[PDB]
Amino acid sequence: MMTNLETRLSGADPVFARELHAQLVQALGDVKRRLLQQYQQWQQEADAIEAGLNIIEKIK
Amino acid sequence: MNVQLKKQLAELALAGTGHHCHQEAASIADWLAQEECMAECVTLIRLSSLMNQ
Repeated sequence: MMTNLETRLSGADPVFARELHAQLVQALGDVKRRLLQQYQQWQQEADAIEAGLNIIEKIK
Repeated sequence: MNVQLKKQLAELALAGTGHHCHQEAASIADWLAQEECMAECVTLIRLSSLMNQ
């Protein structure tokens, strides 16, 4: 049921965890400045990234 | 963003469906849906979300 990811975010791999979080925000910044039609697509992507950031915290 | 990161978000979404994070998983699912190569991927996430709700 549980993934390998969940166990790497639960404290067993502190470095992995902050690298993943780091790039997820990196990416978020990319699409956010991209958003300054085709906005609903990027906005959809911004939601997805932010969503992942919400889970990583709810399961760390 | 890049495929490797995307797969990490999908796994993250799948993990989320098992932690009462259906809204987050849905947001991820619909974005991945934008791609054709992730069909089944979004399928499972959604099916996992449907079964855990």
